[PDB]
Amino acid sequence: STKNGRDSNPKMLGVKVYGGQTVTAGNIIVRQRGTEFHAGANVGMGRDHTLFATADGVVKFEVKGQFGRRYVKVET
Amino acid sequence: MLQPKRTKFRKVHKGRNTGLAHRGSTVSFGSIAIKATERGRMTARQIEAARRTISRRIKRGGKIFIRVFPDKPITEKPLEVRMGNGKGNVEYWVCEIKPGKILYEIEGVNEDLAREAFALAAAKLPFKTTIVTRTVM
Amino acid sequence: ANFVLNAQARAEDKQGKGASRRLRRESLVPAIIYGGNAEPVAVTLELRELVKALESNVFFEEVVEIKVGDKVENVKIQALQRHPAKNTPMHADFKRA
Amino acid sequence: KTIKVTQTKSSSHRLKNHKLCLQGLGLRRIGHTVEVQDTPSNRGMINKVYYMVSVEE
Amino acid sequence: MKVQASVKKICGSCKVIRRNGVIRVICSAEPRHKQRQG
Amino acid sequence: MKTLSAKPAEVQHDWFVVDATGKTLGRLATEIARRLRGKHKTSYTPHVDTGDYIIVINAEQVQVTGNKALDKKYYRHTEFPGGLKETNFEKLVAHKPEEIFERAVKGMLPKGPLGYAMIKKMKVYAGSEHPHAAQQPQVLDI
RNA sequence: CCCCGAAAGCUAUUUAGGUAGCGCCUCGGACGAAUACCAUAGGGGGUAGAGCACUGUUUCGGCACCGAUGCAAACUCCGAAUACCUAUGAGUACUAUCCGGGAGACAGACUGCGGGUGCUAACGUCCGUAGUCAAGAGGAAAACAAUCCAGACCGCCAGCUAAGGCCCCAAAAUCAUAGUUAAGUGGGAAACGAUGUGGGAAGGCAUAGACAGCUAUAGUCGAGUCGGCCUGCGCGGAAGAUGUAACGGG
Ligand SMILES: [Zn+2]
Repeated sequence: STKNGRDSNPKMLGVKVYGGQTVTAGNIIVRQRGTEFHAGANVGMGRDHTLFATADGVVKFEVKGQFGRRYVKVET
Repeated sequence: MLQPKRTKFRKVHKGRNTGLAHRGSTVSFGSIAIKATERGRMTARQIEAARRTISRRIKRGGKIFIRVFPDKPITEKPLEVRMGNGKGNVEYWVCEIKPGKILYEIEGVNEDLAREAFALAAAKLPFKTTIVTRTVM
Repeated sequence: ANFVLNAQARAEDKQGKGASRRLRRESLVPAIIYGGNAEPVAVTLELRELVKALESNVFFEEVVEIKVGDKVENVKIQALQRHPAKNTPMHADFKRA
Repeated sequence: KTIKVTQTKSSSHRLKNHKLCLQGLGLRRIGHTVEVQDTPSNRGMINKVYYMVSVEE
Repeated sequence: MKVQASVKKICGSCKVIRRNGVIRVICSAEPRHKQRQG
Repeated sequence: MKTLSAKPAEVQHDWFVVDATGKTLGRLATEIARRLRGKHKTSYTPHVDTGDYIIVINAEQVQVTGNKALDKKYYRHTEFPGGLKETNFEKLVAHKPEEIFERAVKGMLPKGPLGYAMIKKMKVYAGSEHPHAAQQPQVLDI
């Protein structure tokens, strides 16, 4: 009899809206366990590190700053 | 009987052996070497048998460099056991061999004696081999 | 001046993976020549001549002449690629000297 | 400005997108010949199914 | 006569010959070296 | 019904004589089978025998290539247990030369009543003489 | 008689050969380009490969460190092709979507590719992905659901082709031009063994005379000879039970 045989239910993480798409305020952009992406302009961060839009516009990804963090912002 | 002193995991996936040995195909330590020309597996017992044959032939007048290490565990079922009920138990260790991989090098003996020793060792191996010498590039 | 390799121009239609495999099936060897004050040039060598030259030990420390048409280049061998299992030379690098 | 494309092999067992390329070019059966505009959009469909069409250029 | 898959010269008085498509070894000095491939 | 079948009552069988000296067995047998079946006539019909009579003389002079004279085997089975009998071309051509031709041509003719009827038109003789002078066979060099 | 035409999946179940919601089929209504294929443009990745910068593991030196050298599903300094999302656009196509009436199905199979398990066993087992069968006839495979070619509305004693073939069974070349094989190899198999034969790139010795034989290095004679490397096609290795029986036959 094996001592293995367990696993957890899937969580369905990942990028939900890609660069160049238009969003409405409140749209979820990234589901992530940790801050793989950071919130830029017009983007808010939830209690579970979810990134969402706070304004209408076009999503844009970039690499910026002195640490080389990945940012996602919304351009109005 | 070479085998890792400790391992992070006990049992590993079967995998697939494909491609050529671009790394580890150049004579580095000695002057003459034996290398494989087809792919396969090399067990620890095979490695030990070939090393013993080479050392006995050359009478330990030089140095033998072994460049293969069996770090892959292989499992088998306990026999008369049905399919299922978990993976089998580790039985022996192998090294994956790709065409071009150098197995042994010899330093400090004549080419004739080295080639005789390599011909003696090649009969102990499950794949085809060839003899190479050091070159500038 | 002691070592002379007769070569042919290797054009864009003869560059690439499939073209290189066809060249090696023709028993030819691709090579590149680069070095100060000039753009790289791609050439095609003969496997026979390359093996003959590599058999000699002074070939690796002497200025050699690669001759294509009337153009002549004075170079030294910089790198070589061999087949992992067959030891056949497959590509050559030449630095202008 | 226009090219003629003829279907030379069956499409019954091909991939879904390959069948859709044939349909989007307008070919319907083996031996059928159509005349289409010579544009990159049409050339893409032709190139994707090169192996079962013949182009009179 | 030895019948083996591998037949080879033993000494300098052995000879490798072919008769009717069969490879054999015959020795002038030692009859025990006589071989036939099979 | 515009395509007509040959009528058996209107078929004409012609008599030919063939010398087997030095010929290759199979390459002679194919032509013999063709002419026995009537494939050479414009009135050829699959269900009608339209062929010709073939007389083979000097049967024991037929040749085979390579090493087949010693290696080619002829088998038969008496239906008793263990009753497999074997011979070869060298012995059979010396003993019963007509059986070699019979086997070679039977293997190339259709297997049925019409094939049995077709093969009855081949006469094989070891010597240089045949008893069919009354039918006035014509020399056929195939 | 005519038209369309599945599924053998997901989730739950004293449930597992039952059933229910969803996925897939059909019919009616509404609504038309909102849909798809392809091109161009924008976007995230951590797989194949590779690497040793972390985590482990490995060999040889020098003094845990330094220099060389390997490995990894649960390692990553790196990192594709494809696939996926969005916008614009030509051409082609009855596409997409919404609301209702009726279902069936929830035992799958083989093959190719990426894998787990198994012995890189099984016409084995479990997933992903595509094709076929299932529910599909015809032709080629000797016969042979799942392979190759190809999708049968009906009739014709008309023609052109696909896969595959053209000496006879049996339709079509005993066709043409160059080679190779002698094993019936073709028409079953390995490590390994051998002066079998064809081709190619080098090397050694030699008509101030080479190799073999032969007489006591010299000498008779009178030209090639020797030993390896790469490569095409062959040879041995090769023993079973009803009867040739491992080209379908000749
Ligand atoms: Zn002997």
